[PDB]
Amino acid sequence: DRSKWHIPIPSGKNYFSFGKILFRNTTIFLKFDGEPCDLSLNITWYLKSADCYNEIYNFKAEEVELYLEKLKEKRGLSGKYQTSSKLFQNCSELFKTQTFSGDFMHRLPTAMHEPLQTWQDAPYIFIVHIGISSSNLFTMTVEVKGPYEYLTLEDYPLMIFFMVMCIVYVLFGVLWLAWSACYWRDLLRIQFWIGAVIFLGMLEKAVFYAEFQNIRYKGESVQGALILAELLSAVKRSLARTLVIIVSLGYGIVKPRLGVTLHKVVVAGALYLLFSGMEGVLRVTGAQTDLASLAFIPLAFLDTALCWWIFISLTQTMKLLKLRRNIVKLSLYRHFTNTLILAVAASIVFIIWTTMKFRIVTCQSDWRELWVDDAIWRLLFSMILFVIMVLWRPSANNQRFAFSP
Ligand SMILES: CCCCCCCC/C=C\CCCCCCCC(=O)O[C@@H](COC(=O)CCCCCCCCCCCCCCCCC)COP(=O)(O)OCCN
Ligand SMILES: *[C@@H]1O[C@H](CO)[C@@H](O[C@@H]2O[C@H](CO)[C@@H](O[C@@H]3O[C@H](CO)[C@@H](O)[C@H](O)[C@@H]3O)[C@H](O)[C@H]2NC(C)=O)[C@H](O)[C@H]1NC(C)=O
Ligand SMILES: *[C@@H]1O[C@H](CO)[C@@H](O[C@@H]2O[C@H](CO)[C@@H](O)[C@H](O)[C@H]2NC(C)=O)[C@H](O)[C@H]1NC(C)=O
Ligand SMILES: *[C@@H]1O[C@H](CO)[C@@H](O[C@@H]2O[C@H](CO)[C@@H](O)[C@H](O)[C@H]2NC(C)=O)[C@H](O)[C@H]1NC(C)=O
Ligand SMILES: CC(C)CCC[C@@H](C)[C@H]1CC[C@H]2[C@@H]3CC=C4C[C@@H](O)CC[C@]4(C)[C@H]3CC[C@]12C
Ligand SMILES: CC(C)CCC[C@@H](C)[C@H]1CC[C@H]2[C@@H]3CC=C4C[C@@H](O)CC[C@]4(C)[C@H]3CC[C@]12C
Repeated sequence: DRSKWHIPIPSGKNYFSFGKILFRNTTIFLKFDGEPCDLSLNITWYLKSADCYNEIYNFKAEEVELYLEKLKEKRGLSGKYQTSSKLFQNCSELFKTQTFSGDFMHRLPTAMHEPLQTWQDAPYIFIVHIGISSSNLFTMTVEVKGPYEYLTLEDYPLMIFFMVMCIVYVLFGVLWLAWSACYWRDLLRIQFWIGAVIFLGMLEKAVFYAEFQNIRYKGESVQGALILAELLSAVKRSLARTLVIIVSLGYGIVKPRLGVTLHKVVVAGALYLLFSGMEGVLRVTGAQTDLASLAFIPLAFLDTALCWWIFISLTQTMKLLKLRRNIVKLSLYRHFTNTLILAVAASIVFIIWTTMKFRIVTCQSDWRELWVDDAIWRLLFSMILFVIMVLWRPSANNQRFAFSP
C-alpha cells in the first residue's frame, strides 16, 4: 500500500489508524507543519502488537473509537502495547518530542524500551488521536522506516520472487531466441505464439518489479501499474488457454485447417478473458462491493468446462490418430496429455491446501508465509510453460508436426 501519509488534521474525528505487518527495529516518524497556531492541542498515540493476523484483518477504523475501550479493560486480544500522551500550548511546530531525545517508556500487555519503535517483527496497529481546544490548520506527515527505506514486511519476499521470475523469463526468452535462430529454414506457426506468451510474461514481471522498486524507494505506489500488470497477466493466460484448446483439437496438426473451425467456437472462448478481467483488477483494487463470490465462481466453472472440453478433444484426437498407424505424433500427444493431467492434479492439490490452511482457522497464527498464495500459481504456470517449450522445440526436421495433405 503506502508508507508515507499526509493528513489535514481538522477533518473528521481526528483519528488516524493503520494496521500492517512490520519488521523488527522500525521507527515511526511524525511531523507537523502549517499555519501560525493559537489553540491548545493534546496528542495521544497507541502502538499495539498482534499475536495473530486476524485482528489486523477485521480492523475497521469506523468504530475505532469503540475499539480503544476494548483495549482499556484488558478484555480484547492478547498482545503488548505502548501508549503515550502529550500537551502543547499553541502548536509546538519545531520541537522533536516525537522524533528523538525522549525517554524509556514501559509497555503493558518492566520493559524499558524506546518510545516509538518496534521491538519484534509482527503485525502492529498504530492509532493517533488529536484533540484541539480553544478550515484546515495543520498538516501531519506520518512515515515508517525500518532496516530498508520503506519496504515493510510481507513485501520483501514478493519482491525477491518477482526478481527471480524476471530472471527466469529472460532466460526463457534467450533460450527460445537461440533455438529459433539456429533453425530458421522451416518453422511452424504454433512456434511463434509461444514467443508472444514469453514476452507477455516478461513484461508482466518487469512491471511488477518496477512497481515494487518504486514503492520501496519512494513510499507511494504508482496508480497505473498493478492494473496494467493484471491486464497483461489475464491476456497471457487467455492466449495460453486458447492455444492449448486449438492444439488439442488437432487443427493444423492432424486435420486440415477447415474454414469454420476456430471461427464461432475457439474465438468465443475469449469471453473467459473478460471473466479474467473481473477478478484481477477487482481484486487488486479493494472494492468489497459484494462481488468476491461472483468473481471466483464463474471463473472456476468456466475453467472446469474448458478442461472437460480439452480432455474430450484430446481423447478423440488420440483415438483418431492411433487408427492410421502414426508413431511420431502419438508419443508427443501422450506426453502432452500426461503433462496436462499432472498440471491439473497439482493445481487441485494446491487449491485444496490453500483453502484448508488459510481461510479455515479462527485466527492465522502463521502469517509469515501469507504470500505463497499469490506466487504458487505463477510458479506452476512457468513450470508448465517450460515443459511445453521443451516438448515443442525447433529441430533439424521441423516438419513432422505438419498436416502433409
Ligand atoms: C471418470 C470421470 C470422467 C472424467 C472425464 C474428464 C472430465 C474432466 C474431469 C476433471 C476436470 C477437473 C477440473 C478441475 C478444475 C480446474 C482447476 C481450477 O479450478 O482452475 C483454477 C486453477 O487454474 C490453474 O492454475 C490451472 C488450470 C488448468 C489449466 C490447464 C491448461 C492450461 C495451463 C497453462 C499452460 C499454458 C502453456 C501454453 C503453451 C502453448 C501450448 C501450445 C483457476 O485458477 P486460475 O489459473 O485461472 O488463476 C487463479 C488466480 N487466483
Ligand atoms: C507558544 O507555546 C509555548 C510553549 O508551548 C509558549 O511558551 C513560551 O515559550 C518560549 C520559548 O522558549 C519561552 O521563552 C520565552 O520566549 C520569548 C520569545 O522568544 C522571550 O521573549 C522570553 O524572554 C522567553 O525566553 C517562554 O518563557 C514560554 N512561556 C511560558 C509562559 O511558558 C509560548 O508563550 C506560546 N506563544 C504564545 C505567543 O503564546
Ligand atoms: C536498530 O536500528 C538502528 C538504526 O538502523 C541501529 O542503531 C544504531 O543506529 C545508528 C544510527 O543512528 C548507527 O550509527 C548504529 O550503528 C546503530 N547501532 C548501534 C549499536 O548503535 C541498529 O541497527 C539497531 N539498534 C538496536 C539497538 O537494535
Ligand atoms: C489528553 O487526552 C487524553 C486522552 O487520550 C486524556 O486522558 C484522560 O485523562 C482523564 C483524566 O486524567 C481520564 O478520563 C483518563 O485518564 C483519560 N481518558 C481516556 C484515556 O479516555 C488527557 O487527560 C488529556 N489531557 C488533558 C485533558 O490535559
Ligand atoms: C522456475 C522456478 C524453478 C524458480 C524457483 C525460484 C525459487 C528458488 C525462489 C522463489 C521464491 C524464493 C523465496 C522468496 C522469499 C524468501 C525469504 C527470504 O527471507 C529467504 C529466501 C526466500 C525463502 C526465497 C528463496 C528462493 C525462492 C524459493
Ligand atoms: C481473444 C481473441 C481476440 C483472440 C483471437 C485470435 C485468434 C484468431 C488466434 C489465437 C490463437 C490462434 C491459433 C494458434 C495456433 C494455431 C496453430 C497453427 O498450426 C495454425 C493456426 C492456429 C490454429 C492459430 C489461428 C489463429 C488463432 C485462433
